[PDB]
Amino acid sequence: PHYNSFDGWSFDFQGTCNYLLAGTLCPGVNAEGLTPFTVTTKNENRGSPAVSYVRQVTVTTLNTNISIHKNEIGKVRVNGVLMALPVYLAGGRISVINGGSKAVLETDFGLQVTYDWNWRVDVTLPSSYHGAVCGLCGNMDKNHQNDQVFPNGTMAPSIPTWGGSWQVPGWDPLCWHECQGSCPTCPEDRVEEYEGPGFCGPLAPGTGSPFTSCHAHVPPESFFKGCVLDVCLGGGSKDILCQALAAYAAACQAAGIKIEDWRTQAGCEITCPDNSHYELCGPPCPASCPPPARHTAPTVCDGPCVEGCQCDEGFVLSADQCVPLDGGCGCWVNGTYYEAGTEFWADTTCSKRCHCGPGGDSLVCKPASCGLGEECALLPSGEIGCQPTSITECQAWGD
Amino acid sequence: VPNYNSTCWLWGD
Amino acid sequence: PHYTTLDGHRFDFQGTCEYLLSAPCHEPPTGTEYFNVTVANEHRGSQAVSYTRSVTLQIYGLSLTLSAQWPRKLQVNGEFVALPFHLDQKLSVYISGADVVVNTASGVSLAFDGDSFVRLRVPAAYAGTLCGLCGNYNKNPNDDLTAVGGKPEGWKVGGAPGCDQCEPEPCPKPCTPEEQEPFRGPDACGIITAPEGPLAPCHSLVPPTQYFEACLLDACQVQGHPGGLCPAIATYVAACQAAGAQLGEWRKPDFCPLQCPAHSHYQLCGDSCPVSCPSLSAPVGCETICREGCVCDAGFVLSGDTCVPVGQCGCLYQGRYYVLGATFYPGPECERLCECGPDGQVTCQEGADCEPYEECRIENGVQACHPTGCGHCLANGGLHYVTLDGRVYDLHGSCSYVLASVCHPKPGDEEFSIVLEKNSAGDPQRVVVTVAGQVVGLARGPQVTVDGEVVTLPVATGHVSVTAEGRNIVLQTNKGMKVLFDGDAHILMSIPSSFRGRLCGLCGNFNGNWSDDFVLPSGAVAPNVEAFGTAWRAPGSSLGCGEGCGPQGCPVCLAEETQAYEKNDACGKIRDPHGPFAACHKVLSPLEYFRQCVYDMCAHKGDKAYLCRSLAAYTAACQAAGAAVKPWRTDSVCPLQCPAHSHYSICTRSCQGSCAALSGLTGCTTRCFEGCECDDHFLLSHGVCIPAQDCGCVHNGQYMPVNSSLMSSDCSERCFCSPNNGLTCHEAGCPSGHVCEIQAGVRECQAARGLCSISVGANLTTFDGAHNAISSPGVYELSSRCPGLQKNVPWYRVLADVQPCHNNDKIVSKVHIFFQDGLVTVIPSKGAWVNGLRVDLPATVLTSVSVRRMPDGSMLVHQKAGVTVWLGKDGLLDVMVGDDLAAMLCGACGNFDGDQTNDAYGSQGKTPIEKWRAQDFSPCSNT
Amino acid sequence: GCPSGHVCEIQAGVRECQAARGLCSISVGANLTTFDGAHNAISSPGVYELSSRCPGLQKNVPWYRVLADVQPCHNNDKIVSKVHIFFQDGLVTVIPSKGAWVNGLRVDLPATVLTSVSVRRMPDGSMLVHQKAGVTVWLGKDGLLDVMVGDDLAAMLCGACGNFDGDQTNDAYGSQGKTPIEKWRAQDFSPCSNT
Ligand SMILES: *[C@@H]1O[C@H](CO)[C@@H](O)[C@H](O)[C@H]1NC(C)=O
Ligand SMILES: *[C@@H]1O[C@H](CO)[C@@H](O)[C@H](O)[C@H]1NC(C)=O
Ligand SMILES: *[C@@H]1O[C@H](CO)[C@@H](O)[C@H](O)[C@H]1NC(C)=O
Ligand SMILES: *[C@@H]1O[C@H](CO)[C@@H](O)[C@H](O)[C@H]1NC(C)=O
Ligand SMILES: *[C@@H]1O[C@H](CO)[C@@H](O)[C@H](O)[C@H]1NC(C)=O
Ligand SMILES: *[C@@H]1O[C@H](CO)[C@@H](O)[C@H](O)[C@H]1NC(C)=O
Ligand SMILES: *[C@@H]1O[C@H](CO)[C@@H](O)[C@H](O)[C@H]1NC(C)=O
Ligand SMILES: [Ca+2]
Ligand SMILES: [Ca+2]
Ligand SMILES: [Ca+2]
Ligand SMILES: [Ca+2]
Repeated sequence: PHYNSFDGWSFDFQGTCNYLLAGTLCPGVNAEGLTPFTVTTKNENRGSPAVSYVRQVTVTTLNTNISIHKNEIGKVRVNGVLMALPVYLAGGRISVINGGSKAVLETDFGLQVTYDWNWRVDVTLPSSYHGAVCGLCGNMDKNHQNDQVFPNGTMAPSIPTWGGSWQVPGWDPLCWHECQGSCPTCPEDRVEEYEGPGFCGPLAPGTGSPFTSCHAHVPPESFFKGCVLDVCLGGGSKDILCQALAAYAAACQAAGIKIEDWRTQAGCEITCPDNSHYELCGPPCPASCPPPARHTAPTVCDGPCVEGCQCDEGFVLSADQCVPLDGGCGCWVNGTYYEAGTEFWADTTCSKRCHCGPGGDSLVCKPASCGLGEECALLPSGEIGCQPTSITECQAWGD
Repeated sequence: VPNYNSTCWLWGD
Repeated sequence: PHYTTLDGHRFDFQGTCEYLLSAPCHEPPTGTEYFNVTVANEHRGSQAVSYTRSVTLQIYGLSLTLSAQWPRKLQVNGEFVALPFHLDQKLSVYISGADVVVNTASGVSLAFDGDSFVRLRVPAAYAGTLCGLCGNYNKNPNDDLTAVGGKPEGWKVGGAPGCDQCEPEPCPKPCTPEEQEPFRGPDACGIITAPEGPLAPCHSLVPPTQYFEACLLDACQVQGHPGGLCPAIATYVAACQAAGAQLGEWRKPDFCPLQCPAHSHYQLCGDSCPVSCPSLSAPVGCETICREGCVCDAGFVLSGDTCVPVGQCGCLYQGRYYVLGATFYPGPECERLCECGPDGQVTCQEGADCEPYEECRIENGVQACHPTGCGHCLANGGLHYVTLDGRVYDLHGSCSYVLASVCHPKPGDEEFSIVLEKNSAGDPQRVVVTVAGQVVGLARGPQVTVDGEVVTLPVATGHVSVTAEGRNIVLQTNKGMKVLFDGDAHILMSIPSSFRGRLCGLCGNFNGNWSDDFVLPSGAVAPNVEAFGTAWRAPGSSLGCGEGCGPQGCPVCLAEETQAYEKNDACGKIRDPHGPFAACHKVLSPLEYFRQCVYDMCAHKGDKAYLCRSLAAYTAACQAAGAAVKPWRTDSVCPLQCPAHSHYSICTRSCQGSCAALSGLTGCTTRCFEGCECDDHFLLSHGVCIPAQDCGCVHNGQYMPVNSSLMSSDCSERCFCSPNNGLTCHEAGCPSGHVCEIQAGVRECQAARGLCSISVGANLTTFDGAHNAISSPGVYELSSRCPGLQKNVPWYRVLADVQPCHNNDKIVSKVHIFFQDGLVTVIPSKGAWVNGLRVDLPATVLTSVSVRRMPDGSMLVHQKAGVTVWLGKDGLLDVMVGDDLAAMLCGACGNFDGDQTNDAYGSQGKTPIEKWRAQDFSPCSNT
Repeated sequence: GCPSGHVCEIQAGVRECQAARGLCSISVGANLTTFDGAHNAISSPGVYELSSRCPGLQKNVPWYRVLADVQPCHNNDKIVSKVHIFFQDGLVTVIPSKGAWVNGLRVDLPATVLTSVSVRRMPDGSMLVHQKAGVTVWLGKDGLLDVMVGDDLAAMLCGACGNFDGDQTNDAYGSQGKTPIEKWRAQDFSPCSNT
């Protein structure tokens, strides 16, 4: 995809497997004031091998892993269960908090990396350990040309192999950094036709175009080439244009400058549910009842505006949708949020089939387990769930 | 130096 | 066929009914549901053998079925839908390489590719009560097939009425018990167990003794059939890949090649979860096995087929994916004519409820208003005709007529007209049918000479499907209209299409009393029977044949037939109830064909319309409706001799045993028409029968015999084949100087009468033959229709864009065709413009222009019954026109009435520039 | 008529020669005036597209692409020789001096042709063609031409005239990074001209 490092660097490497995104001490050299961390990114595809887009983002800090698999919430806990929008692990003041269109976290250090539910990734240091950075972010020293070196520390002349060099240790079948075979590069003729108004139009720099004030704070020049490249290589549907524009809009808005409306004139408007008050600029950290409801407020909640369908008007925002003020708004159990009684699994032992009474400020649980030839190991991006012990195969042979 | 709180952004596609 | 139970039991069966393979004995206790799957069998190729046909999965209230007849497509609850039908928490069915996999929250998981393999992964929880043919889940081979007995075919569901019995003869050719196969050698059927070969890894991983003995039976049933070799080795290879192994290439062009739909290439280890239209890779465990199969390149599997181009994936309305341009009728009872919007929005227009007599119902895989009526026309005898309904008017015609024609155009209706030629001298006729602006000859005097356009059409399909079902020949268009022609004068025109009232003619649609009150276009008062014949005349008559016997003594021998019987006493002995030669008298009234049998002609003298001539017609065409015909040739008084190596039968399901792997058999009316079936390892093909050595070729819709050179439309060379190796559709544009026209009934491109060259080495010969080149730049009007003639020519005032461009030597730079409806302009260099906007190069318009890229980079243009223009990759140009346009067109190219002289190629003035040169695209001409 | 096109505008309660908002005068005195504050000379012979409904825009206004020849015509003026208005049905090219060659057939001047189009030679000597709820061309005797569109469409079309937003330089070669070939030179009618 399109990258922007902790250093002042942007690049468009494409990948197929987990790569080291961020982190501080790959070799562990700086053994002073040591609080090491590491985060990794993974790229998947949806039909066209020309490019790849973020699928699952993984981090590992202070004996605790985190992962998001491009959906509404969760997959972050070490036990394997998915986590809600606000949640407190209670160990080391760690708490994941997700904005209406964002998903950040915090710890005793205050590390905050925000990934959208669909291919929009951003990391931010807690200013805890800032000295050296290990991962795709690079050294992150003032210079931007020295970021690319191998995890072994050697000079890296081949940046296409950089991701594989920093890829997750192990064997990754069918993970090619570049398209080994013939690659269906988009023709040059359609780029002039598609770049006009109505398709990557507002993204283009223009005083008449909306959010012209947003141009000074954040340069969209990187966004401009990306829009054309990922719509021409794509079939040309309008959703790609909306997702391309929204990224630059949110970036320049969080830079601090307000934005005037562009969704209506461009034809792409979100059909958000319930209250769904779409606002050009509205407060971040929407009103959500904290699972502790008494712990300290995240430091990121005091921040600039973000474009998203705020639901806080009337009903509050909880469990990724709008819930009325009398709604459950989470179960509030040991700093953990249980949303609308989704009948979750508390622990990996499969015993705790806990339905959540979120308005009751407590949970009603059952001790049953899967069994029945399906043991309760962790499912891929799911609660502790059943998985068959063994499945044979009947071959109905034919001549 | 307390003034280089920095960010890393990964943009989809 | 052979198969291995999940238990490890190996056993074999051959059948033709519809069975089941995996079904719970009862409803599961809790947390899971019934998942019964039914497996269909067919007798394919020879007899005493079976290839699997379909598997039908019913679970969670949804019946999902997959058949070999439709590759890579799913049938849901009796209707066609898209395969990426992602339901909620279940039924995540998706295409996986050559296979399609039904994945469920319950442990049930099915993998089916068609082509003789099904695999059904069943969870360990489903062990106590499993009653499918796969056997019990205890995994003990000995205790399998114990309740049903030793029968491997005891379990069956439904099926055709004739599934039980192969033939009146006891299922010819049981395979050799000793397996006396000279093909046991490694040359054929010898790559799955021979070590040190391309299948080396699974030689250790998968014990192949269990799977080897199936290959030898294939050789016994048919001698080295490619269609018997390709499936079995792949069937073993898939189960071998089930446990990972780095297999070498087992697919060799000499041994077994494989063909796939457009833009699909073969890979032995490819992705098992390609991304569908909802661009989501199946969430279930993927990349477990890199299956062999065909993978779309620069495309994605839309609706499970067609390898649709990127980004045109359609609407997700109501959850069921609907393709672009599909008229969903998603609401029940065809309430709304919703159309799939360009950008995924479900554009819904409130459509009408259609004609009152029609009904909106689901049949043939689609749901819409369909006809509900039924009709019958007979036209038994040569002269003898029958009206649409009521009594027989018994015309003794002797000239070309029209049985039925539309008298009121309708939007929903289509072209439909059937005429009997009558041949000459009151002889049996020859039928022709006009549908969808095309003409097809159903049958001729011999057994099969189906005309269409190419006179050679043994078993072919298109917008109309024609089946050479035994003795008779049947035809049905896209809309069901049954046409039959025994070869003799007999017809049986079944017209259930309810074009009520809008039909008139000999079989004229005036429902009511038996009179039927036929109406002339002006007025009918019934002057005489001969007046009806005189009024109804058709074009193309050679000389306008007169109607009527000289003294009209032809029907007066009937009086002599009263003085002495002089008629078919034996016909009366057979058409009557105690004549067992006809048991379909319940199906059809015999009282019409009875006096047809008495007064055919003087049945014992004079003009000869014999018992042999006409006796067989009734008992050979009553098979249209299902009927059982006991042998009419009980004594074989009229011998129906066979070509070679064949024995006659009243029931000959020649639909089965076709030489092709394609079968537009129309269901054969779910019955077997009369005929002589060949024996042993027979393979029937348009009369001649060959014993399973050469009929290894099959195409999309037209069967090709051994060493055939069938060339399809657009003249992209030919799909030549060879029994040892071939079936490779060689593609090459037809060379300059020839056009894709049916010469003597061959589609192979030949030199058409009209050839006005332009850029054949910069040659401009007239359609007539005068030679004078453009020799100047511009857009030149050449194929100009001469104004005010009301012929079929449009105002396609073609403007040849002869510009320097490449090499500054006036090769065709572009084209400029008005075509009365546009400004079509294609460039060999850059694109093809319509109305001023460029479109994809391989795109054709039947009504406007046929534009497609030749392999070398050339493009042509052609009109349906219109002009044709060539355009080489570098400038090249020929204009092909049929001489049916005798003159009647005045452009730079002359009239071409067949005379060099009359056009005289613009003798008094230049036809290219002095005259017929366009100025609308010329500059101002004033400085 | 009036020297600058203003027709079929009901203002002050009656139809009058009052200027409309949609106005791209082309090469009037060899300077092209867009729907914004812009002036330049094409200085390039050929058929350079001037206006068209921008692809994929939501408004139901039909495709109304135009193509103005840069042939010198009368004494090297480069005036629009033939306004090949490629309407959705087909070419409706109109010629001032000669008769209209609509769809390749010369037709009478004072007659409606194709669909929802009115064509007529001006009594002074010019030629007017109008589209209902669409564009009009007042092609003059001496080659003067103004493409005229109603006020209903604003920044809903992308051609040589470009947006109607009235921003002076946001359509002229856009701003910062863009690839605008304001002189399109569409090659379906343009000569290949390759060597
Ligand atoms: C170090 O970099 C990568 C990461 O393991 C490795 O593949 C490579 O062989 C090593 N190179 C050197 C110079 O040690
Ligand atoms: C760095 O510190 C906190 C941690 O995220 C952040 O809120 C703050 O805005 C950053 N500093 C500056 C000067 O922006
Ligand atoms: C399979 O399930 C369907 C679902 O109703 C049912 O109609 C059918 O009879 C079942 N087949 C068998 C063999 O039980
Ligand atoms: C039936 O006979 C009546 C009597 O004149 C006539 O009006 C009507 O058209 C006939 N209907 C037919 C022949 O279908
Ligand atoms: C097909 O190939 C050649 C063509 O004449 C011929 O010798 C051969 O016998 C043909 N095949 C069969 C099975 O007859
Ligand atoms: C010119 O080429 C055409 C192409 O078919 C041919 O028929 C004609 O004989 C040629 N004439 C000469 C003089 O070469
Ligand atoms: C040239 O452009 C300028 C700018 O308005 C103006 O003078 C006029 O419109 C054009 N023609 C001439 C002759 O100046
Ligand atoms: Ca650096
Ligand atoms: Ca068993
Ligand atoms: Ca002539
Ligand atoms: Ca502007």
